[PDB]
Amino acid sequence: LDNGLARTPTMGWLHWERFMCNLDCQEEPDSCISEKLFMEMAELMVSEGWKDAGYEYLCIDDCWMAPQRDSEGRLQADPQRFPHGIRQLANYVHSKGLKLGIYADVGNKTCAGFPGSFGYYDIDAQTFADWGVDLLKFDGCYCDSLENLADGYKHMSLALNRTGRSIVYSCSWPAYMWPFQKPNYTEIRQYCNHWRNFADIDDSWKSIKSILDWTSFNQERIVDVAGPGGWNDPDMLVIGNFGLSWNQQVTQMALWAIMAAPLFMSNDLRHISPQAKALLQDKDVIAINQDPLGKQGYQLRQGDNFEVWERPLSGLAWAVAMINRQEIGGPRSYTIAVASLGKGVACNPACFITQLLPVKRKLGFYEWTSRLRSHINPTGTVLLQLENTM
Amino acid sequence: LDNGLARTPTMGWLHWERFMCNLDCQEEPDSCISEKLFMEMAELMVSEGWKDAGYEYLCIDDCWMAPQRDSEGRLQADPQRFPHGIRQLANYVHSKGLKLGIYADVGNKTCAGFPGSFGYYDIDAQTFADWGVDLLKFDGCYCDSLENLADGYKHMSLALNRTGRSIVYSCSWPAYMWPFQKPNYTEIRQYCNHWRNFADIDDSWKSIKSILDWTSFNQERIVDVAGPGGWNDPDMLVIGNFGLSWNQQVTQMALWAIMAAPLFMSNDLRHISPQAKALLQDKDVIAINQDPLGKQGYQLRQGDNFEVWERPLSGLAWAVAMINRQEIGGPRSYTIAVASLGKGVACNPACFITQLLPVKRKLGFYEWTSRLRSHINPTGTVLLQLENTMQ
Ligand SMILES: *[C@@H]1O[C@H](CO)[C@@H](O[C@@H]2O[C@H](CO)[C@@H](O[C@@H]3O[C@H](CO)[C@@H](O)[C@H](O[C@H]4O[C@H](CO)[C@@H](O)[C@H](O)[C@@H]4O)[C@@H]3O)[C@H](O)[C@H]2NC(C)=O)[C@H](O[C@@H]2O[C@@H](C)[C@@H](O)[C@@H](O)[C@@H]2O)[C@H]1NC(C)=O
Ligand SMILES: *[C@@H]1O[C@H](CO)[C@@H](O[C@@H]2O[C@H](CO)[C@@H](O[C@@H]3O[C@H](CO)[C@@H](O)[C@H](O[C@H]4O[C@H](CO)[C@@H](O)[C@H](O)[C@@H]4O)[C@@H]3O)[C@H](O)[C@H]2NC(C)=O)[C@H](O)[C@H]1NC(C)=O
Ligand SMILES: *[C@@H]1O[C@H](CO)[C@@H](O[C@@H]2O[C@H](CO)[C@@H](O[C@@H]3O[C@H](CO)[C@@H](O)[C@H](O[C@H]4O[C@H](CO)[C@@H](O)[C@H](O)[C@@H]4O)[C@@H]3O)[C@H](O)[C@H]2NC(C)=O)[C@H](O)[C@H]1NC(C)=O
Ligand SMILES: *[C@@H]1O[C@H](CO)[C@@H](O[C@@H]2O[C@H](CO)[C@@H](O[C@@H]3O[C@H](CO)[C@@H](O)[C@H](O)[C@@H]3O)[C@H](O)[C@H]2NC(C)=O)[C@H](O)[C@H]1NC(C)=O
Ligand SMILES: CC(=O)N[C@@H]1[C@@H](O)[C@@H](O)[C@@H](CO)O[C@@H]1O
Ligand SMILES: CC(=O)N[C@@H]1[C@@H](O)[C@@H](O)[C@@H](CO)O[C@@H]1O
Ligand SMILES: *[C@@H]1O[C@H](CO)[C@@H](O)[C@H](O)[C@H]1NC(C)=O
Ligand SMILES: *[C@@H]1O[C@H](CO)[C@@H](O)[C@H](O)[C@H]1NC(C)=O
Repeated sequence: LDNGLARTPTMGWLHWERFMCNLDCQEEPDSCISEKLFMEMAELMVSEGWKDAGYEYLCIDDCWMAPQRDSEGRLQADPQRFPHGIRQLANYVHSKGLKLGIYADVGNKTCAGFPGSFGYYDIDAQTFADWGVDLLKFDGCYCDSLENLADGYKHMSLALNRTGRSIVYSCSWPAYMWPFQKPNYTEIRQYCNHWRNFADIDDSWKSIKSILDWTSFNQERIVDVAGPGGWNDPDMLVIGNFGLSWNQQVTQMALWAIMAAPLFMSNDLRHISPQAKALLQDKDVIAINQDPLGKQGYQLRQGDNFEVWERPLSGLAWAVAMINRQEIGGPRSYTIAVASLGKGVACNPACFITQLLPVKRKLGFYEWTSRLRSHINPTGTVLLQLENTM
Repeated sequence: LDNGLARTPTMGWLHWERFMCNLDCQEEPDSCISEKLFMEMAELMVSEGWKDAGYEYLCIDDCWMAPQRDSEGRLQADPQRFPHGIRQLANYVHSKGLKLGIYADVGNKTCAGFPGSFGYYDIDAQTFADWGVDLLKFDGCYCDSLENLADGYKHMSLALNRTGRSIVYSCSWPAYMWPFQKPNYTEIRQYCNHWRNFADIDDSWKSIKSILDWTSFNQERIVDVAGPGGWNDPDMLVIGNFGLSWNQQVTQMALWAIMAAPLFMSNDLRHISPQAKALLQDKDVIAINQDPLGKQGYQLRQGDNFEVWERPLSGLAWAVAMINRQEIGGPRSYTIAVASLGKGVACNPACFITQLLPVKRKLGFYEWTSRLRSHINPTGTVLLQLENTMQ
């Protein structure tokens, strides 16, 4: 989408995976979906270095709305949970140097069953712009046909444009299409800054494997379409929650960098481990994700329960991820000829290799004919950066 | 098996899950299956408090053997990886106050393809006894029929008995019957100290869930036969490795205590986190597992992605485990009437409830009519010990 936004993948925080649709502020006031939750997250995004690392979008997912529209046909923030309204939340967020994201749905209801934007695209778009919203995640539930789905996504894109406000537009468009038809990513890119392709992530290694496997299986359809202003979205970072081993967390961070994915944390910034914080704020890995060239990486090869992925970077640099998918035993050795990397030009005539994950370490120079040996933990990943010597 | 052994579930270390069948001592001398690996683990079992916690059997799994039997028809330790032989290793382990376990197979080959014991049961039993072996894990691979399988397990039991040496006998018998024939656990218990029922564990939450779900699905068949000298084996503890989150590790430790499972660690004692070490050495949780009464726990209820398991303990006490199987969101509230716990007698007239996992904390007295409220992390478990107020 040619709105000057998302020239690198969008970085932020999104409540959904960790906090979901919790409406019970009686019993669980510190975890229910309320203005206080987002105000606290915004405070910690500044104070705990998240904004400095590059995470600038604080995003409300589903279950922020009142059950009904007001008498002027506008979406309302829940009166009990957002008593001061979204404008005041937006102003608070902007005062921290952050940006506010919000959620709506192309169909008649949100996926959680709250008011949809069908019949109200212009009104909702203007409401959001008038509130000071900076990002819109636009979901695809309760839409009665794929033609209405596509039309609505295009209408909302133009409606947001007409407001004149800079609003990052996130479309779940192709995710609801894939089961029935192959999406037209050329069309989707014209209207969207990024797009969810596949099923919702959850707090598990299984979920992460399915997203990677779906992405690598379908990489010829989706990789080349991605670029500055338009990204594939494999869903939220779930690092720092409950269901992932340390190695599986390193794997998600590494592969989301390789995939040029938007980096939307979904965790509790109030209660997050030092190690999870360090991984998510890793400047060298974020630098790969944020690389200005914006070429999405891909799976180079798979076999013997290993995978090798790579991503071309600006300045003739390459990022290389090697994943160990064998979930038994100990660290397993993997040897690759560097000549196989970067279409043969990464290390022609030579390259300097630095390991970034699981620990940062310089590995020295490598001639075009040389081989790289690494030991990779089960479900873990080794992430390398290659610098050409020319 | 009525041999005076395994009166509580056997506790120890078993190399298989973490080290497997690594024969490459050229490239990986510190992780290949060798006498050096086991000597290092035995040293650490003493020096890092494992033996004090109860872990006493240092067990060799598959891939210790040379490819051929000797001229007298005996199994041999691999000469390059165990150049000093099994006897000296057994002696070394015995000098630490530890016990040595070893692996063999009822069929023609071990699962990794090395010499099996079919046609050599007496010879192998005699060989192990002579070496000073204290435990035999006896596998069921490469057996042409279930009749031969059962006969071989019975023969080796009797062969071990005739040596006169006390040897804990671990039988994979029923795991190779399932789901083809219905195991008879009264028969199996007569010949074995414990028995693998289900597929090999690996370093994954999927595996742990698979083992728990299999067990709860089959609990009516297997729970009652368990007891002193005869245990169900749901396979190794894989805590301290690579594939489990903290909460999933807590879940394994809690449920293996509930299940009265043998506690065979498979990990690298040279490289294990203080957190993992503390969990595996948790005195209160080990005390539940090792309860003298030896009554295996069971799944009391499941619904809404929650599971409640309970185990009757000695001294009118009960262990209760609550698992959150929803793998999305945050800690989830769960409430249960304490009158539902321990078949209604645990908290009649009252009980004192102490949380043991994920952290230890006294919860206080609960009357028979009261309700217990807990918050449980995704893929995590809350483990409680109930103490009745009669004594
Ligand atoms: C799973 O395996 C176990 C152990 O083998 C079985 O339990 C055994 O069942 C047999 C019956 O087949 C019992 O034998 C009997 O023992 C009593 C002693 O109390 C004898 O009086 C009795 O003798 C009669 O029958 C014999 C037939 O050959 C003759 O020699 C005699 O002349 C006389 O007529 C017979 O020997 C075992 O005592 C019993 N062992 C144990 C440890 O309990 C399981 O059998 C089932 O469960 C048992 C508890 C019992 O209820 C059986 O009736 C059940 O069939 C077996 N389970 C299955 C599903 O087959
Ligand atoms: C609503 O939609 C319209 C129609 O697409 C959209 O107008 C477009 O805006 C973009 C971004 O501002 C314009 O592209 C720019 O063109 C100027 C002049 O040629 C260039 O200076 C810009 O290049 C710089 O910035 C780029 C990043 O955007 C960098 O890639 C580059 O290196 C430079 O630093 C940039 O190419 C585009 O010209 C118009 N298109 C049309 C048809 O007018 C408008 O922005 C949308 N409005 C809202 C509210 O979203
Ligand atoms: C080979 O097989 C034979 C036949 O099974 C086996 O003989 C059995 O050995 C066990 C264990 O030593 C004997 O069990 C003991 O029996 C006596 C009474 O006769 C009891 O005093 C013993 O009590 C101990 O264990 C109790 C557990 O309930 C404790 O409460 C108590 O504190 C004691 O520690 C114990 O029950 C059993 O009598 C014999 N059986 C027969 C028929 O002879 C032998 O051990 C096997 N040999 C090897 C080397 O495996
Ligand atoms: C949101 O819900 C509204 C209301 O139900 C949907 O509008 C309705 O859509 C149906 C079918 O999509 C329309 O039916 C059509 O009627 C014409 C005759 O006029 C007929 O030729 C067609 O074959 C079809 O049966 C219906 O007219 C329309 N009703 C209203 C009140 O507008 C809307 O499509 C839903 N939006 C999404 C995105 O799902
Ligand atoms: C693909 C997609 O957008 N999925 C979304 C998920 O991300 C979340 O927003 C949820 C809210 O109810 O609705 C969906 O299923
Ligand atoms: C059920 C059973 O005994 N499983 C065993 C496993 O625990 C290990 O010993 C392996 C060695 O090759 O062989 C088997 O599959
Ligand atoms: C995809 O969409 C673009 C823009 O609408 C169009 O030019 C192109 O033909 C479409 N591709 C196909 C084959 O559907
Ligand atoms: C082992 O092999 C022999 C010869 O092939 C066969 O007759 C015998 O039944 C086998 N034993 C088992 C336990 O499978």
